Parts: sequence; C-alpha cells; structure tokens
Amino acid sequence: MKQYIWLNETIKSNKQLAGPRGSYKRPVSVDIFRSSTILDPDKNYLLIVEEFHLHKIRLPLFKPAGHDYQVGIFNRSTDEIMGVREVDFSTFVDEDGYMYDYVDVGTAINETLAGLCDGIIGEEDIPVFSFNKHSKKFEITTTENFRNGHFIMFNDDMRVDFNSFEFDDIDEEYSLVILNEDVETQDASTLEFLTPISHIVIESNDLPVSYELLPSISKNTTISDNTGVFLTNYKYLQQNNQDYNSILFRVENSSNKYHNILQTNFNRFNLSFTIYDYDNEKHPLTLLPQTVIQLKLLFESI
Amino acid sequence: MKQYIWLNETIKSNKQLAGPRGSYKRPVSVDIFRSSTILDPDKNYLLIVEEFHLHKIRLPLFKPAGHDYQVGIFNRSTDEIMGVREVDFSTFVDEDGYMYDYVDVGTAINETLAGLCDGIIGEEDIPVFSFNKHSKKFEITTTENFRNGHFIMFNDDMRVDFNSFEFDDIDEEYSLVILNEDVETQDASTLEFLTPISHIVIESNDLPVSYELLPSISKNTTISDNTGVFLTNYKYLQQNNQDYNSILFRVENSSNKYHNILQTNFNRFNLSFTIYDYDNEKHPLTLLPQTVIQLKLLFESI
Amino acid sequence: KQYIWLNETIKSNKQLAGPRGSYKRPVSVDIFRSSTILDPDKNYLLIVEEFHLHKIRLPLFKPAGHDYQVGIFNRSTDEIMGVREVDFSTFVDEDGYMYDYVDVGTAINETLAGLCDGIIGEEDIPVFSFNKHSKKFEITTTENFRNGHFIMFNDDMRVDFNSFEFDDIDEEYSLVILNEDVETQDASTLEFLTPISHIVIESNDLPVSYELLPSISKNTTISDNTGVFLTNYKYLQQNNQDYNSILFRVENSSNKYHNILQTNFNRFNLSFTIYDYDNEKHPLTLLPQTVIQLKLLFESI
Amino acid sequence: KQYIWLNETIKSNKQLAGPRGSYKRPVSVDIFRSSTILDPDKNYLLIVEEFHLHKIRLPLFKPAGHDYQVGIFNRSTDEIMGVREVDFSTFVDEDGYMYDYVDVGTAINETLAGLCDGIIGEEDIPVFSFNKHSKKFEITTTENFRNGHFIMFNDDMRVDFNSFEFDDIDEEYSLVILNEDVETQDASTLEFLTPISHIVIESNDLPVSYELLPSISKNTTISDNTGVFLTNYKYLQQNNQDYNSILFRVENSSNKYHNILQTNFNRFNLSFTIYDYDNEKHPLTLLPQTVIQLKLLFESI
Amino acid sequence: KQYIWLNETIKSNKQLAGPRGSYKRPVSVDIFRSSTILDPDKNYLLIVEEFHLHKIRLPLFKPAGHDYQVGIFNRSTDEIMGVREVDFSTFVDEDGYMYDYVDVGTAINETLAGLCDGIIGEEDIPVFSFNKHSKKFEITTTENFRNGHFIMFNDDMRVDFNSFEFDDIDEEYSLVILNEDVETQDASTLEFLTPISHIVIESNDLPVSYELLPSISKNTTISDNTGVFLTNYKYLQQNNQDYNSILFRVENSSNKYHNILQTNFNRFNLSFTIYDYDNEKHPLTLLPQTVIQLKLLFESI
Repeated sequence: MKQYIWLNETIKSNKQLAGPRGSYKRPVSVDIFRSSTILDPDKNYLLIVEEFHLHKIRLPLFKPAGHDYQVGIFNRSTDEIMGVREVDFSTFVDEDGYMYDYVDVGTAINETLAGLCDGIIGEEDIPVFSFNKHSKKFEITTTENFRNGHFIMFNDDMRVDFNSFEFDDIDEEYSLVILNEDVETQDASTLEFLTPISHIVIESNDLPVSYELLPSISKNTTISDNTGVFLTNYKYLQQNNQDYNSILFRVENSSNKYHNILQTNFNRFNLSFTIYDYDNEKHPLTLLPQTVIQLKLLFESI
Repeated sequence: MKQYIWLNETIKSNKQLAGPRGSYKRPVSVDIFRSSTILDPDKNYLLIVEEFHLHKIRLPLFKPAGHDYQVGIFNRSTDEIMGVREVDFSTFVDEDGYMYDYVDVGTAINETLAGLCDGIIGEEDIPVFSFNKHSKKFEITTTENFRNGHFIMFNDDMRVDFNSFEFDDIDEEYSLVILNEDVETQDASTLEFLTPISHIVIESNDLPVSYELLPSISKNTTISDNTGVFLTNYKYLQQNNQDYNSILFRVENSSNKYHNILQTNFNRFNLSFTIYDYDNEKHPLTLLPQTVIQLKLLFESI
Repeated sequence: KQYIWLNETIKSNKQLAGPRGSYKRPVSVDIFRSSTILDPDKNYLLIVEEFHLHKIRLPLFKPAGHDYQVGIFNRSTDEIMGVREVDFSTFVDEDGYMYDYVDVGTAINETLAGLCDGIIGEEDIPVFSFNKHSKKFEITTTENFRNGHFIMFNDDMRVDFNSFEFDDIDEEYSLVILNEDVETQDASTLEFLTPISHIVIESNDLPVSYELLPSISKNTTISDNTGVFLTNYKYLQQNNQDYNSILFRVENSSNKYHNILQTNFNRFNLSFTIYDYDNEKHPLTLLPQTVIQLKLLFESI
Repeated sequence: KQYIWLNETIKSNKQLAGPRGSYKRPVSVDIFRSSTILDPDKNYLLIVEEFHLHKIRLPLFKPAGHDYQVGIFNRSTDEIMGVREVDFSTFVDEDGYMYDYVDVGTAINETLAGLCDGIIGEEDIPVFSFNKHSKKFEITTTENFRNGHFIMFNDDMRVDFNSFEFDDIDEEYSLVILNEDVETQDASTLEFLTPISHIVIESNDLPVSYELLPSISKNTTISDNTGVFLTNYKYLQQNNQDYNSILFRVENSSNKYHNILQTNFNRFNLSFTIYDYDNEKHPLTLLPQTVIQLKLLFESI
Repeated sequence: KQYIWLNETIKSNKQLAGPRGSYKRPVSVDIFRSSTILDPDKNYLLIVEEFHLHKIRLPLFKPAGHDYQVGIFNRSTDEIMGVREVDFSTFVDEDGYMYDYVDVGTAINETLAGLCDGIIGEEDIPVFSFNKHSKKFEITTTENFRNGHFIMFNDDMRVDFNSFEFDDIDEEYSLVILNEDVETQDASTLEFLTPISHIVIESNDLPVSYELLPSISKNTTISDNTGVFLTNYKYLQQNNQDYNSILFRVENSSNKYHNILQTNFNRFNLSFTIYDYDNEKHPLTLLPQTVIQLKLLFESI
C-alpha cells in the first residue's frame, strides 16, 4: 500500500524577467497548479525534497555590517600605539549591504591601513594587505626596516576572522601580527569565517504542511510560540572566491528531512527559495537572466 | 515473505547496427521479453533501478544556441568602446547543434576577438583567448603594451560562464577583464557553466508504472496535468574535456528512488535512455559501434 | 528477527595452486555443517556482507574484443601511405589476455615501427609508449615528422585512446594532432582498456532465488534464462597493477538481498566467477599466496 | 508517524562573552514554549539532526596529560650527560591549556637549550621547532653535534612525536637518530597532541533515558552511574587552527536515538560540553563572534 | 522500541602497561552493574556503535608467513650465479613481528649484499631500500651492473613487490627489469606486507548468538565450530606508522547486529583481539599512553 508521488518543477529565466545582471531582484518562486488533486484523501503523506539545482545564480561573499574590523600601528622604540582606524567598506558595498569579491575585502583593509600610515610611515615602508587568488589566502607584504621599527595591529574581529596568521596579544582588544618575511601568508584558508551566508531554504506560505518550532521573535523572552514553514534547509559553505555558483542538492541514504502533510485536499501551492545569513537576517534568492532552477519533491504515504 | 525479483539486461553493439562513429544515431533501447509473467498477481511491487553502466558512449560538451556571447575592446586614452561583435559558433557545430571539445569553444572566442582587432590594433598586441588542456581553465595571453592601452570586454553571458576571471563593471551589459600579467588564467574551473547536459533518464512507453507529475507545456498558463514515465534520474556533471565517457551508476545514495507498479500481469516492456539538456530539450542517448550498456532492475514486493 | 552469520576462508599454497597458480584451481568453498543452519519455522533473506580477495591476479587487456589499426598520412601528397592491424599474438597468454599496459603500448609501437620500415627514415620514426608514472600513453616525435606526416588511428583506437586531440579525415580513420616532441593524453583512459566488468559469487546447490537474465540466443529476444548470483562487485582498473587485493564491504543503504526458498539444508557451494564486457565468464583462480575471506548474513523476515 | 522539528540559535556579543571570551560563558540554551511540544498519546525518539558551532576557540595541547623529558647522550664517553622535564608553566592559560603548536615547540626547545648551556657551546645547541607549512616538527643541528652527541626523548615524547626514527638505549629513554642539518617527521602527529576527544550535548531537565556509564572509582568495577547525552561528536585536530567552525549533520549515524520517557513538558536546557582524553569534562564557551545553530527531531513510534 | 546505550573506557598509564608496554596487558574491560541492564520481557539486538583505539602499536610485517629469496643472473653466460633466502632473524621481536618497512628493506638489502660479496665488485653491488617519502621500495644500480647482470626475485617476492617490471625465466624465479640508476615501484604495495587482517571485539560471558565458523582441522570440511564476535573491523596499512590511532563509527543503516539470547545478566567482559591473514589470533595490548573508548547499543525489536 505504500505510495510514491513525484512532482517535478522548473524555472526558466531571461533578460526581460530578471533585468540586466538580475537588477530587478525577482524572487525565485514557483506556482504549482494542477487540474486535479495531487494526493489521495484516504491516505496520510510525508513530504521530502529529493533534489534541487540552483543553476547559475549569484551569492554574496562578505557583509561588512556584521563585522567591526580595526587596524593599527605599534612602535618598537617608544613601545606604544601610534594609531587605530576602523575599516570603512562604505565605497565597496552594493545597495543591499553586500560585497562579491575577497579582492575588494582585501583592498578595503589596505586603504584603511595605507591611510593610517599616511603621516607616520615613509612611502616605501607602507605595508600592503592583499588577497591571493591562487591560494585563497590573505597576505601581508612588508619591508625589513618596517618589521624592525613597527608592528601591524589587528583588533579581535580581525584577529578571529583572519586567524591563521601568527599573533601576540598586547592587551584585551588588540594583537600584533608577527612578521618574519617580506611576504607573509596565512597558514590556512579562512573564507568560511568571512561569508555571511548560512543556509538556503525552501518555504511555502500556503502548503498544508506541519511547521517547524522556532525560538522567540523578540530578543527578550525565552518563552515562544513562534513557528515557520521549512521544506528543506541546505547548509551553504564558501570554498573559494566565486560569487557566481551552481548549487546541486541531492538527498542521501538517511533522508530524515520529512514533514507531515496535514491536508490531503489541495491542487495548488507556492514554493520559494530563501537565504538565511548568520545574523538570522532573511532575504530571497533572486534570478539572473541565465538562471535555470530544477526541483523534485516526493510525497510518500505511510 | 518479502520478495526480491532481479532483472538484468545488456546491449552489445557493432558497426552495422550503429554506423561508423555512431553515424546512424540508433537510440539506446531494449525490449525485455519473457516466457511467463515476471511478477506474482497476489502481491504489490515497487520498482527501483539498482545499477546501470553506459560504457563507451559520446556526449556533447557545449551547445551554442543557448548562449549569447559578445566580446569587445575598450580604449583607456579615449575612454570609449571601440568595437563589439557576437561570437559565431556556426563553423564549429555538428548537425544537432553541439560541440565536443572546449578547445574549440576557446578557438571560436579567439577568432571573434582576432577579427575585431583586425582593423584597430597592431598584430603583435592582439590578445589570445584559449583553453588549457592541463588545468581545465581558460587563459588570456597579452602583451604589456596592450594592457596599458586597452581592455577586453565580456557581456553578461560571457561574464557568468567565465566568472572566475577578475571583472570590473562599466555598463549594464559589458564588464572589463582585469589583466596584470602576460598569461592570466581563471581562479577556478567553470566547465559546469558550459555543459548543456543536465540529466540522463531511463523511460518506458509500456511498463505499467506510476507516472511522475510534470510542469505545464504551454508558455502562457501555469496550470497543468502533464505527466511522464521516469524510472531513474542520473544527474550528469562534466568533470573534464572528455567527450567520450564511461558512466557508472549504483544506488548507494537514492534509497527513496522507488516507483509503484500498477499492474502485475505484464510480460514484456521497453526501456530507453534519454538525455535532458538544461533548456529542457529532450534527445536520445545513441550507440557507438563499441558501446556496451548494462542495466539492473529490482522489483521489491510490499 | 534473527541474524545468522557465517564466516569462510580459503588459505592457499604451492601444492594446492601450483607455481604462479599454474593449476588454475577455481576459488571455491564447500560449507558443510553438522546440523541445519536455518530453523525451519522462519523465512530468510541472504546478503553478502563482505569478502576479501587478497593476493590474486587479474588481466588488464583482451585483444580479441578490439580491432586496432594504425596508419601514416603524407601531408605533401595529401594521401594515405599505409595501414596495418595491431597484432597482439606475440604478447598474449593461453587464455587470451595481457597483464601490463606497457606491453599494450609496446605492441602498438611495433605495429607503428613496422609500417614505417620502408617509408620513413630511422630517426623520425614515432614512438608510442605507456608512462608508468602518469598512467597515460605518450607519443614521442621529431619536428621533421610533424611537418611531413600525421599518425592515423582507426575508430577503435580513437575511442579507447580518446584523450589525445583528433581530426577526422574519413568515416574510419582520424589524424592525431601533434605540436610538441612528447605529447600525452589529457586524461587516463585505462577504464576503456580493462576487460573486467564484474566479479560474482555463485552457487550450484544453495536454495536461493535466481536472477532473471536475457536470452542466450543470437537472434530471438524472448527469454526464460536465469542464474544464481549472491552478489556482484563492479570492478574498475585504477592503475597498472595485475596483482590486486580486492576488498568489498556493504555500505548502509542495503538492497542486495536474495530470497532463500528452502530452510532445510546444511551444505552448499560458493564459487567466485569473473565476467568480462563481452559477457564471457571465467573463474577466479588461486595463487599460492592467496587468502580469501567471506562473510554471509542470513536475516529473517 | 509524526516528525516534530525544533530549531534553536545562540547569537553572541562582547558584553555576553567578554573580550576574547574572557568571561567563560557556557554555551547553553533554555527552550521554553507556551503549549506542550509532544502529543501525550504517542511515544517518541529524540535525535540531534544537526548543529553548527561557528567561530569558537578550542585548545590544541594540555601539558598535565603528558610527562615529556629531553636529554643529551655523549657518543665518546657513552653515558648520559643530563635529563630534564619540559616546563610548560610560562606558556599555559588559567585553565591549563595551550593554543598553538609553535608554542609547544618553543617550550620543548627552551628545556633543550637550558640543559645544554653549561655542557655544549652556543654554535652546536640544537633547535626543536614546529613547521607551520608542513604541520610537522623539526630538529635543526650542526654536523659537529651529530658526531659528538645524541638528543634523548623519553617514552611520552617518543610516542607523541613517533615519525622520527629512534633507538632504545634503556627502558625509558630513546636516541633521536639525525643525519641531515634539518631532520623532520615522516608523518604529522597532531592527532597525538590534541587533548580534545568528544563534544557532547547534555540536558539536566529533559525527560530522556540516560546512557550507562562506568564507576567514577578507579579501583572498583561495579557501577550504577549514568548521564544524559543527546549526541556526541568525535573531534579531530588536523592542523594548527585553534579557531574553528564545526559543522555536524546526521548523514553518518542516524542510529543515535534516545527514548523520551515523559511526553508532558514544555521546558528544557541544552548545553555543549567538551570531554578530553583523560575524561576531564569542561564547558564549550562563547567568543563575542560566536553563532551557534541547533536542530532537534522528535520522531514518533 | 527501546534504545539502551552503554559507554566504556580504559585510561592507561606506566604502572598498568609497563615501560613501552613491557607487561603486554590485554585490552579488556569488565562491565558490572547493580541491577540488570536489559528488560526481561523484551528481546534485543546488540550493535557496536563506535570505538576509538587511541595510541596503540601494531606490527607492519611478519616474516614467518613469507618465504623470500633473491638471486643474481649473468647476461654473458646466461645462467644463475647464486640464490639466497632472506633471513629476518636479526630484525624480529619476541612475538615474530617487525615494525618498520625500512628494516624490511634493510633485511632484503643485506641478503642481496652478502650474495654479491664474492661474485661482484664493491661499486656495482645493487642497493634495495624503502623510500619513506613515497612509501615505495627502490633499487639503486650502476650502468655496468645492468649491462652485466640482473637481480632475481622468487614468486613470493614477485607477488609482494609486484609493482616492479618483471620477466619470468623459470617456474619460481623472475628478472627485475632495470633501465635507470634509481628504479622505483609504479604503485605502493604495503597492503601485501601487513600481516594484520582485522581487529575484533570478543566476549566469554555475554549471552549473544555466536557466528558460525569453518573447521579448525584441515582434514575434514565438516564443522560445528563457533565463536563470539561483536564487531569486525577491517584494517588497512596505508603508511609506515606502527603507532596508530584507530577510529570506528557505524554507518546509519548497518546490518551488523547480533541476537542477545538471555536478558537476565548484569556482568560481562569485552576484549580486543587482532587476527592475521594466516588466521593466528593475538591480543591488542596497552601502551602507557593508550586511551580506549567504546559505545554499545542494545536495541529492542
């Protein structure tokens, strides 16, 4: 008596629908609509998302608002701090608050550093902070008399997010960057610390499916009655410096991500793709002209 | 007594059946035909494709119809667009609309670029777009005098499909390729953005099996009662520059990939292999003279 | 629910297998137990949990399946100078196999050298070899050859050595494009050369459900053909190693079950059989050093 | 069958965690809902589907679990010159931990150089160091030192730094055989240095069946000991990163269920505890930048 | 459906294990609880969910299993000059094992260097060694040795060092084809050298269904032999490390269950045992630094 009902669905795009480079920000959404009912009224069903493919989409790599970076210059002779300046990303950011290239994250940190040294260090001893495309690691390029005279300072947010450099803590907030070579690099990639993207989610405002329990909407009370609809949640990881992506999800062996279907009598519902950031700020996945999206669902009877 | 019924099948080929280099384009198809009935009438069954092997077949690597590429050249001194041309693939394409080598995709982009430099730029400083066999990444080769004078422009389709270059957006369509060295290469492979092949499916016109639910045929309306018989969905990924492949599948992941058998009394049925492109255009998997195809089905009783 | 486990092993020696396995003794075990294995009141499924074929020999190539031909194309006259079949007969064992991809490379080389005996000077004769390091075939050439001529591969050579760069001239032959002294394959193609498809465990006398097979006949489609298979392991040739240690362990998503039809037995045979891509089955044979391990599960329903 | 999902998060900041996580705030969450979570008619299993410990600091070394000693052996006189315990006192935090293998190397070195200063000249004093790039420890020496002397490692040093080649002179000490100026480990041994074994989710108040534990008594065997564990993540230190982002997802082992004993509840606590290899348990703590995510599944039966 | 989890650990030290594990104390634990573990009215399966054997020492080679012989062949005379069997006696520990592939290389090298003593000049003696970096054995030779002579491997050597290029002259012996100074294996063959087959958890007194085993005596094939195995871990030697840290974690949907026959018990013993390819059984033993972890599941039906 076990029944398997498979529902495929797709989304084509174009320049008229999405605008140049996805300027219109059209959310990825699909209206499933059929002439008859999908499920039998005698049976109880579970819903699982078997697969999806988000082919040719754009995702942000950095979100300055979440971070509070600061750089500084220390002196060896006087043994005191020369200055401290916050990293200003304002010129590099798009309207929605995001950046799309770790070269630009590296550039912004460099301009803050070069600007801080303007009065106090000579031109050819100004250290350069940059992002290497090959190794996916940030590097610090320095002269030998700079290393003898001064140190570069990172505050705790810079310390943590660029953790694979070598550090020597001077106080509660600031740390010195230990530099022995002309070109010093990270021991390891830390791009996972910089990406704002946490999860990608499929939701539905009208599908009669059992909600997931959530914590309190407010920041105050532990007590909560809050719920939400989630059909699958895919954990996103940023392996490299590619803002343009092609994301394949295929359910594996265990396939534990089931949700109860509450009402059998329906022929219509909406599905949407939503991106959650690490700060829990929600925003929709948007189409490019060249985006194709595939989706496969399974309604399984019990 | 739960029952496992296993069904094996193979296709050998030759030069008479398939034609030279598979000229005849005979679809991969099998008629399973047996003496007595395959299943018991007293039981209900699920069908799952345990394993297949597409041994020595050919697959296309690129499909120019779906892409609208344009290159261009931007002068720094005048600070204006000098020329723009569409990339023409007509001289590289086979009967069905496909190409079979990423070198040729590189060459086509190169000749477009050379043709656009014909009148305006001197012969020694003409840039060379190419495909590196060793790294699976496309490269742009340039002289120092060219980089001081001019830029290479990619439109939004080029931008997306060759995204791992460093870009600088000048306009709603075109973006500048930032070049700092003689030979500049992609920071990541983008062959996944070029392959027209999405899925490879096994289907049947006469097996009494439950249909999967499909989206609307008509462009205007969203409603649909469209259906189709799909026995398995193999997702394809282009790993390298190999048109000739040996494709193995074993069901270690898709525990859920079952289909209901509606009738128990059948004696014979057809199976055929079909390739779906990303534009959802259907075309059959075809034989070479050297093709061997293996296939294993499971009828599992409930 | 009942889980009944059954271990078996085959130690080998020079007296049982002969020197270099010259006796060709099939890998085979007779299980024989004092009482009945399964209790008569229950119904059972059989599954093969693991085996280990430790220290055995497998072939890497089988010339009979392939029809290789090489040729020389003159670029000046713009015509074919000659064509010859690749003969593997000096390289093959009694059973029809070869055991090293160096030898497969050597045989293609000697065919290519022989065809250039009268036509081209000694110094420009091209060399086709197998690299042990990269598992890729290579073509060594002089610059004088590359201007004058091209090497030709027929379609079987084209498909099996597909990762070279090719240019078709007619419906059978293709030109090998060569721009450097030492040109090599873009990717390994050993998967195209191995004859080994599957390794299987079968039984003459175990009361188990048979798998449905296609027709033995050359012409007709209709079939009542069947056969006993307890597991089938897909084999892939990763490198140039004829000697192998093959480990199989069942992953969690467990489908490879077979119905036991009769509970009343205390004795059965198991045999290991190799299947090739041309469907020709032959037995897995013992070496003196071979150890074989096996674990079966009888799981009740 | 019913699937009840429950998500939770912990945002953090400078005021909650303190500078560099100095306040040592345990990673903990109180769930609290207006209505009851589970239907009283049904029976449930609990499984932790996923968590993500994003931006946390973990120790890389814990001196109290080791007893390291270096020494010097003279080749000519063929006797032990001296021996000393490696002093980690200066390099350690309040809680007894270190966070960099560069500092583990430095501590071993200063003990080695302190033992040499009266009996070996400056030029020939060997340098023990950690290599950031290869993730392997190294010993830098002069040819004059190699011929005159040997470095001595005791058993604990011998085992934790096992990829150097060794020569046992007595039942405790071993000679480090050195041929080049810079000699390195044949393999990384960071897995032997980490104190972190498991990371666990526990709950004092959730009505879930306990896991059976052995006695806290070292001498006696008998035990009635128990504890609430909802999942246990095995941790592996691969590199020199104290700052981590740890992701768990139940693809591997969905056998990890615990019986819910009481359906009637709307409140419980979840905490993240770290267990070292000596079984010393301690709380996972927050940095200002930490974000923690958590997903539980109550599944009916 | 009930899930009963039982944890267990062994925290070693110098006094329990002895210096370098001198005391050869087997890895064994006694579970002993106040009340009965399982419910009397229910029926149970047992699965081992995970273990961790952290800081143990395993052997890499076992000479008694192999009969290695090298030889030398003259090109000019076209005959065998000499043959000698490879003696490992001077390298082997009390229990018949060796712990470094360098020493296996050295032992073959001395057997080779003793055979050349009277026959070949000092410079032209070939060197057999193990390359630590590549995990491959190597042969170093001079130009005039390759022109003058060949090295011979017998069939046992041929099979265990199969990655070299070979050429057979006789039912037992084969020639090692050497074209360059330093010649190496085309593939690693440490898997042909490890004597370790699997690591097993046993129990004398746990009331659990035994696994069915073959005959102890090789005379007859009939057998009523049985043995208690709770889990069965296949071991693979991937490098030259004798000191290891072995982690086992079960797959989501494993079949590796055993039937518990009696629910009325509160005590049992677990022990870790190593099985070799010759089926010889020996206990896993503690070092002072060893930590053992273990998690059982009893799952009701």
